[PDB]
Amino acid sequence: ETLNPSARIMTFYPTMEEFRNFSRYIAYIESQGAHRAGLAKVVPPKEWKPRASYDDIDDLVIPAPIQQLVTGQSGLFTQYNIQKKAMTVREFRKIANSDKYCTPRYSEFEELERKYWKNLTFNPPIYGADVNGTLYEKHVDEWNIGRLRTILDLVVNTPYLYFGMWKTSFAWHTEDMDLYSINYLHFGEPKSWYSVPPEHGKRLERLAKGFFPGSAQSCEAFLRHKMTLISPLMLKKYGIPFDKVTQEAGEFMITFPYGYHAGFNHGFNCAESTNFATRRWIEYGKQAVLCSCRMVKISMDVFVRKFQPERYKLWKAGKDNTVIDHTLPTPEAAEFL
Ligand SMILES: [Zn+2]
Ligand SMILES: [Zn+2]
Repeated sequence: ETLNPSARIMTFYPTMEEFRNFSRYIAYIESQGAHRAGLAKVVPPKEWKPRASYDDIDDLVIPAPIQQLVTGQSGLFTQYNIQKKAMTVREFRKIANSDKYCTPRYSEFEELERKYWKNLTFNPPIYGADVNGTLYEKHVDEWNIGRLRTILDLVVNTPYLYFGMWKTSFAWHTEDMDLYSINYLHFGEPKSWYSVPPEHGKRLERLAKGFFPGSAQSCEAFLRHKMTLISPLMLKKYGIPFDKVTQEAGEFMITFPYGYHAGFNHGFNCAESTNFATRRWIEYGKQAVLCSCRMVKISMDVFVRKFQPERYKLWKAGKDNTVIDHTLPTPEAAEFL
């Protein structure tokens, strides 16, 4: 509780030596209380690059671009997807940068954030989302989203590319199975993020359930449909604590177990993402409320038998009454504490 009491989004600048061990660095940022915010930024060493150039990806296929139709008013919105036929990065970039879809003129991020929440429902953009693949070169061993080699490998552990344009969005959600996530912004215009501290996650859900009663009756985890957009002003009006951060090209974002996040793309960009885990996630995975209507489901037995043997028979019987302390860092953070 003494580390990051404010539960603000923290930014880290590892050296090349510190950067070489992924899992150890996550253990480090947790010892500093980075997890309390639910979101952290890692700016890698200047010399590190996962690929020499991105000039050879014009004919990369985006199998399922999605047109994002948003409906709503007064800070509350629902986003509907319209799957379009496959398109190439070249075709996507032409559309992203055209007069119809390009980023508007602005001076400060605050002005662009205002234009986003003002025009979210107009001129629906296209998101080249969830493309199976990696933009990492084969020889890259540091922070390779393709091969993190965390405890999740015991199994959602494959990489996805997201090609964004101005105003494309990701709705409020937590990772599948309340897992961790890593997001690398390969190139292009920034990506803005909002996060709710895991310790206040239940407050967001209670607010979401109050505003979408129909959705709440149909599903016990309706936010996992990733359709719900709620503005910072609406979170402020209902006392939901949150923080905001802008991710720029060449920066990593780490999301933590039960860390609610949302956000939007400033313009044409490309991000790579995957889920991962630490010993700390096991309890989150066991207690995750899943979409019952409807999805991604990991069997927790293999994790419990290996990392909680003393509790394995107790848990299988439905007697593991363990209550999660969101402020506690991962056990692997011991060497830093
Ligand atoms: Zn996410
Ligand atoms: Zn559902």
